[PDB]
Amino acid sequence: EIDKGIYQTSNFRVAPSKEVVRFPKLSTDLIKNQCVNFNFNGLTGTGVLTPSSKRFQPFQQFGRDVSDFTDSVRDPKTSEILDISPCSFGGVSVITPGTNTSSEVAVLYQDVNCTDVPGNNVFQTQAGCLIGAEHVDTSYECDIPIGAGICASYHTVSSLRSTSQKSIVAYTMSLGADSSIAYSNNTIAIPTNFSISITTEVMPVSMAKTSVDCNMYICGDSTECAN
Amino acid sequence: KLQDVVNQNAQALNTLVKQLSSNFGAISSVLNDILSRLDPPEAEVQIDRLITGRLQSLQTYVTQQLIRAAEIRASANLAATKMSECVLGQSKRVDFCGKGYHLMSFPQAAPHGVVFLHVTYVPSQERNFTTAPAICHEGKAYFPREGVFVFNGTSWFITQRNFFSPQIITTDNTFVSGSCDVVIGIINNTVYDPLQ
Amino acid sequence: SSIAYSNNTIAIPTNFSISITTEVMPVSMAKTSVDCNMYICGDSTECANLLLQYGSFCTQLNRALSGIAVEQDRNTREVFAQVKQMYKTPTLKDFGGFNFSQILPDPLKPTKRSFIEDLLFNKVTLKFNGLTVLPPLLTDDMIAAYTAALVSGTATAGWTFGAGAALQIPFAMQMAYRFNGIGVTQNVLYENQKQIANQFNKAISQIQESLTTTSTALGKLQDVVNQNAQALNTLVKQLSSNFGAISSVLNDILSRLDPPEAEVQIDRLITGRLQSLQTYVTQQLIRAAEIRASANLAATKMSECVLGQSKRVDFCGKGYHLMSFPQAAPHGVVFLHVTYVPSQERNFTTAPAICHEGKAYFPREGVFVFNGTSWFITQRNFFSPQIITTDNTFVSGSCDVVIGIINNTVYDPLQ
Amino acid sequence: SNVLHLVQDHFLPFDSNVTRFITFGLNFDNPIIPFKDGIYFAATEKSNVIRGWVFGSTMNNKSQSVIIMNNSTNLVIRACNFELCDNPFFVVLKSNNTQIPSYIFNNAFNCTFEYVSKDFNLDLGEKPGNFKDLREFVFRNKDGFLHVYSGYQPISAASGLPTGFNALKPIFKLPLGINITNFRTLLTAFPPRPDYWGTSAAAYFVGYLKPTTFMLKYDENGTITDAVDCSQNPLAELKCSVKSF
Ligand SMILES: *[C@@H]1O[C@H](CO)[C@@H](O[C@@H]2O[C@H](CO)[C@@H](O)[C@H](O)[C@H]2NC(C)=O)[C@H](O)[C@H]1NC(C)=O
Ligand SMILES: *[C@@H]1O[C@H](CO)[C@@H](O[C@@H]2O[C@H](CO)[C@@H](O)[C@H](O)[C@H]2NC(C)=O)[C@H](O)[C@H]1NC(C)=O
Ligand SMILES: *[C@@H]1O[C@H](CO)[C@@H](O[C@@H]2O[C@H](CO)[C@@H](O)[C@H](O)[C@H]2NC(C)=O)[C@H](O)[C@H]1NC(C)=O
Ligand SMILES: *[C@@H]1O[C@H](CO)[C@@H](O[C@@H]2O[C@H](CO)[C@@H](O)[C@H](O)[C@H]2NC(C)=O)[C@H](O)[C@H]1NC(C)=O
Ligand SMILES: *[C@@H]1O[C@H](CO)[C@@H](O[C@@H]2O[C@H](CO)[C@@H](O)[C@H](O)[C@H]2NC(C)=O)[C@H](O)[C@H]1NC(C)=O
Ligand SMILES: *[C@@H]1O[C@H](CO)[C@@H](O[C@@H]2O[C@H](CO)[C@@H](O)[C@H](O)[C@H]2NC(C)=O)[C@H](O)[C@H]1NC(C)=O
Ligand SMILES: *[C@@H]1O[C@H](CO)[C@@H](O)[C@H](O)[C@H]1NC(C)=O
Ligand SMILES: *[C@@H]1O[C@H](CO)[C@@H](O)[C@H](O)[C@H]1NC(C)=O
Ligand SMILES: *[C@@H]1O[C@H](CO)[C@@H](O)[C@H](O)[C@H]1NC(C)=O
Ligand SMILES: *[C@@H]1O[C@H](CO)[C@@H](O)[C@H](O)[C@H]1NC(C)=O
Ligand SMILES: *[C@@H]1O[C@H](CO)[C@@H](O)[C@H](O)[C@H]1NC(C)=O
Ligand SMILES: *[C@@H]1O[C@H](CO)[C@@H](O)[C@H](O)[C@H]1NC(C)=O
Ligand SMILES: *[C@@H]1O[C@H](CO)[C@@H](O)[C@H](O)[C@H]1NC(C)=O
Repeated sequence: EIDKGIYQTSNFRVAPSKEVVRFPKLSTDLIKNQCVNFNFNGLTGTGVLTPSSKRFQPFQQFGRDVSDFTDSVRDPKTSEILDISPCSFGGVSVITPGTNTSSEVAVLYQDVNCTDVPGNNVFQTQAGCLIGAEHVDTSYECDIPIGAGICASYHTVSSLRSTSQKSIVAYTMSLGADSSIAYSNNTIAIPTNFSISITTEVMPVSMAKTSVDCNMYICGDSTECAN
Repeated sequence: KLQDVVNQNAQALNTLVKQLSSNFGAISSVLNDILSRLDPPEAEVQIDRLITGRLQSLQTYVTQQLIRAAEIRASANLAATKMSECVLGQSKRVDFCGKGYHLMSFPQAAPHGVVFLHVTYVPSQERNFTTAPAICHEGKAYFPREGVFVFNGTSWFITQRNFFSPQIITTDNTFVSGSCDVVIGIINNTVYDPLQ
Repeated sequence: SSIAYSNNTIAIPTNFSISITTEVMPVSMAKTSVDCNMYICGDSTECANLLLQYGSFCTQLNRALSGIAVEQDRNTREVFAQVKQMYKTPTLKDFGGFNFSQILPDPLKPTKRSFIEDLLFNKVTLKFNGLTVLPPLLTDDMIAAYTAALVSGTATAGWTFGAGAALQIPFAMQMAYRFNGIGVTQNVLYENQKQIANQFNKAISQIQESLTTTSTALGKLQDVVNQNAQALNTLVKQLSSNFGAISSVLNDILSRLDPPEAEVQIDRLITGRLQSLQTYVTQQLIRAAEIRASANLAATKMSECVLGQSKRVDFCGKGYHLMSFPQAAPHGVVFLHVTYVPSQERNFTTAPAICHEGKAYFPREGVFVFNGTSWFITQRNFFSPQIITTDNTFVSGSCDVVIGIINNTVYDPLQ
Repeated sequence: SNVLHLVQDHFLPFDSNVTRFITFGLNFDNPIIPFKDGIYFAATEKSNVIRGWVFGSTMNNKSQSVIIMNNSTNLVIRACNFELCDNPFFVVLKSNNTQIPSYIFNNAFNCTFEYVSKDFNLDLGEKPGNFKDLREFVFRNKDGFLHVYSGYQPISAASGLPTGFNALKPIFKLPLGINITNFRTLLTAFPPRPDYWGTSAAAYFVGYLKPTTFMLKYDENGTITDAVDCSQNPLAELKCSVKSF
């Protein structure tokens, strides 16, 4: 049984499409704008291959990042400087109401664009591609945090009248009610009645006092062990 | 909040125990088995790997538990402060003991925690009136003391800021302190003299 | 400094100042998450098979980071979301003469945040291997809406909206009540309203100027960034170190070497990178606890300074607290505290009680001073000499007990 | 692009104690110089006085000696074995500006390395003005590769080596594989008439490379725009510790 929430079930990775290799074996020269297993001059990396912008020094062949990653290359067989970037990789997370309520789920690809994703409607959000959530323009108080101000919930979407689809709806958060109090230069609001309100506040005080003997865990009563 | 600390404790202990049955590069995950299958000179090679693995798991457990304990301690300190300030007294501090204005707090025990029942006074059913900073009666201003000037429609009254008890204005309820000219929004009315 | 204890004299302030001070408090820290296999094995099938042996280090080292992330969101909610009903910014930004234009958002402008918040955002200057930075739940524009609601609410309802229903009140008597809170009386404000408004506008302008220049009095909100990045920096650097192996690149070892001792080398590299991740996670947890404590303090400051008039000494600002305005900033909150500062003291002479006719009169809500000719009673925080009267004083006991009792009359008005 | 890149390597330290070998006015110098783990050679001339170099180990017909002659067209990279003759100076005639044949070596025996550089028409004789031309060469031995890193400066030299900063590019990685221990500057002499000889108003300067740590400031275009020698000063060490300039 699952309870309501986003749960981060696994990761995601986009596989390279075609292998390309060059030399100064044989050469399959260039595939562009796809995750490719490039092999330039004996260096093999899996990354999207794109044209390079900035002007290299004539001797300088490989462009380097601040963290020493290579972000550009020079073709050893043909001559062109190519920008190098990583292929997309995020972590899938399953949004689901409480399994008691329903077995409908939606998925969230936590960084990728909806072009990369391999479920009838998709929603491109700042968090990631949200598949299985019917976007609505109404606003409620947050139920399940996707992020960038949007939260998902289990509500009636009003497909035809209200077909009781109760599908997962992703809506931008409502901060709270809107109140109408006006500034006036000579008016004061004085209460005439009062209420006695009792509330409860819960505070943790202590946790369970645990003891773990090192020898029993590490060596498990072995005489040879512990030396 | 009480259930979550228990859940994190249980998950830490269960992960610790689960980490036991795991080769760390060793041929087996049971010390008994490696001893049986290997002579001590080549048994120590595997046993050292298992010791390193279990030591590292124990260190992770201890470290995380320490940080968690500090958080629990901080919560307890706040609970003690709350008990002292709300239960044994009345607290002027806002939203510290309840929501609204604090009247009493009662303690209740909970498994590894404390529950505070705050009792608060919430104003309600407001009535909106017209009002004046002060009154110029006979060439002198008359500021209120512990109240506000209000006008219900027939006369001006003075009342407390939180409950409407309308009362006639006298010299008892006001102090003069200056002339009528300076005050921005002076309003004309008579101050009733009880002595006269 | 020289301060003389004389058993017969007192110093009474005669003038004052309205001073606004800025306090900067970090609330939240960037929410990052890491996958083991990407960072350690670097997309190799031979690795992440040996990693199964090490058990469940990864579910723990990812769960801890997730716990930090949820805590940061909680901190933001505890701090900003204390307003129940989002009050709209009034059309007029002049309230009894006080200029709230800089603290409230400007309807004409497109930033939707205040000039103060604009400057604060301006000043604080800001795919890798298995590292991601999750977006915070509440956007920079949403917390801006929360703070704008708080400012408008305090400007248009006073102390009330914090506790119970919101009740409107003209800002003049709101400030009058708050002046009455610190001991100074209503008449002082009702007679010095123009002066107080002038000083208030000047103080807000001065804060704006101080933030406007390149002054770096925002370090607290930058260190939480800086150290963060540094940690997120060094982890990546550790991918370039061969922990006693032939090469750092896993594929390099796998290709150059045959599988059996390649396995030993890979195990060395796994141990190094796993140690790296463990250290990083530990540091993040320690930092998060500190951030949580700062946020808890920020939430309490919002609950006491803003939604009411805290009487705690030097809690909100250096002075007697009057009113606080929250403002948003990158990963934190800036409080602007309004404090009443006494100034321009005057020497005086004083006695505990006054003997009128065989009886001792003690002052209530004031002090007995000798302006030079006759005796008066005045409030301690501001010089307003009143004549001595049966109303101002109260009589208790004979004249012999009190030490320092002086001879003067008590004028009863009724007789 | 836009980085401050630390490197421990074999650089010339900032503000070193550098030797000056002068060939100007009346005197000429053709001495041997030690090659200590890499040398930094500055050729400041207007008359193309300095053509090449002789890098060699033993000089007893059993050592491989590299010789380059960057004199107008006749550029040949010839690493060969031969009897080293005492004064194999270049001879560019005064008032005629023609190279007079002089035996750079007594013979040619082994020639373990021979490369023919391309011919380019270039000036050789005495020229007016200041010796504004500074040609910079840094040599490094790694695994039998002599790396040569060269640069050019049109900055003026009224008193000597001027103050400034500029970087040199790695033109050649020549795999000589030979344990070279000696460096001799190839120079031209201008004879007013045979058997009299002379020199133009030029100079060259030899410094020794040392292993230190440098913060190369790699700009957006990939050019080293500035640097710091960490061991030069305490505050230089602190710059390298904070990496900020
Ligand atoms: C405003 O207050 C006055 C004073 O309390 C009210 O007048 C009284 O009304 C009650 C109820 O009708 C009568 O029993 C009293 O006799 C009235 N006072 C006098 C002096 O005659 C008045 O009704 C109030 N008006 C409003 C609109 O609230
Ligand atoms: C309150 O009543 C007094 C007295 O009736 C008003 O004072 C008068 O003000 C007008 C306008 O400035 C003058 O022309 C009169 O000479 C004043 N009379 C006296 C006796 O001073 C005062 O204006 C009234 N206040 C309000 C707010 O109506
Ligand atoms: C208290 O101090 C304030 C601040 O200086 C005084 O207000 C100044 O008053 C002078 C003369 O009245 C003006 O020239 C200034 O422009 C005022 N400045 C401000 C900021 O108000 C005030 O007069 C002082 N009051 C007393 C009783 O000393
Ligand atoms: C409230 O303060 C604002 C900010 O100073 C005032 O707007 C300024 O007005 C002056 C002259 O009118 C201009 O030179 C500034 O450029 C304005 N600044 C901005 C940000 O608009 C405004 O006039 C004040 N209003 C009141 C009623 O006090
Ligand atoms: C000390 O107090 C006396 C008594 O109040 C002051 O004298 C009065 O001053 C006021 C102000 O102008 C006058 O309205 C009164 O008529 C004065 N009364 C008498 C009896 O003269 C005196 O000015 C004060 N002096 C000092 C130095 O504080
Ligand atoms: C205050 O006045 C009373 C009465 O005038 C003083 O009481 C007596 O004053 C006379 C002065 O002639 C003294 O000689 C007596 O010793 C006083 N005490 C008695 C008679 O018991 C009182 O001393 C005065 N206080 C001061 C401080 O002067
Ligand atoms: C599921 O929900 C129904 C209705 O709300 C309730 O009767 C039932 O007890 C729930 N099941 C569990 C396991 O809580
Ligand atoms: C997603 O795709 C759109 C349109 O193709 C593009 O504008 C946007 O930049 C993409 N998102 C990212 C993170 O690259
Ligand atoms: C009186 O104040 C209340 C409280 O905001 C408001 O709803 C009402 O409109 C006001 N009545 C007026 C302005 O006549
Ligand atoms: C403020 O009060 C004055 C009288 O004191 C009045 O003339 C003015 O209209 C009031 N302000 C507004 C906005 O009505
Ligand atoms: C008056 O105050 C000044 C400093 O404010 C002090 O130096 C002096 O001694 C005081 N004199 C009296 C009589 O109080
Ligand atoms: C104050 O101290 C002086 C110095 O000893 C003393 O003469 C005088 O009686 C004292 N007065 C009071 C009221 O304590
Ligand atoms: C790079 O070269 C271009 C072309 O001359 C020049 O405009 C630009 O300023 C250079 N950038 C740097 C950082 O030197």
